[PDB]
Amino acid sequence: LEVRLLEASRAFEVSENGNLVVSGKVYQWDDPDPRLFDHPESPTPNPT
Amino acid sequence: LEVRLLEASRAFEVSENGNLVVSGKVYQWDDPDPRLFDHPESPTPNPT
Repeated sequence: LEVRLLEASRAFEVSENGNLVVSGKVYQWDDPDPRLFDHPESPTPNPT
Repeated sequence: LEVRLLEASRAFEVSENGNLVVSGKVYQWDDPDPRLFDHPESPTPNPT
């Protein structure tokens, strides 16, 4: 599996045998926010 | 100028000191046909 990164555009591409398999965008997280990982409000407040 | 290619995605970029400059898609023309380059009929005759 071959991985190529385009630093300028923050894009990546995984390829096998010259065939595209995965694509998207990846970049370093500049300022992590612990608030992000706080557990969200439960859809059902009280399963009980 | 630095140019990187992703044959799998047929995408390219041109970066300048780590700054994106140009982007898009480029690939070899599989089946050229001269009929594409025939001059389209002019909307205005312009006879004079």
